[PDB]
Amino acid sequence: QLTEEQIAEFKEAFSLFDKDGDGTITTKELGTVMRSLGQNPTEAELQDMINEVDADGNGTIDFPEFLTMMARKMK
Amino acid sequence: NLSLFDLTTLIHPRSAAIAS
Ligand SMILES: [Ca+2]
Ligand SMILES: [Ca+2]
Repeated sequence: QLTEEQIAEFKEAFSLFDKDGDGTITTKELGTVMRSLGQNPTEAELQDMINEVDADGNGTIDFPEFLTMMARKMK
Repeated sequence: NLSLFDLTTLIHPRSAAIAS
């Protein structure tokens, strides 16, 4: 029951991570967001966060993977 | 210990509300 309004919200959230707009979230971009929240993750911790949702194993998160993750939390 | 979903709820609460 994923609506177009929800996909638009999730795409906006994705864009907040995807700092350079290239369609993928990297550990560098994730680290930038975490440090702006006062967090202090290691590269290994960032790679762990990506791995949990990196469906195709290429080491970065694209929007299909991000949407899949948000849809799973909905159910 | 925070997941990508956890960080999304921090930086995009509307996405958060939809999930909950
Ligand atoms: Ca990017
Ligand atoms: Ca991937």
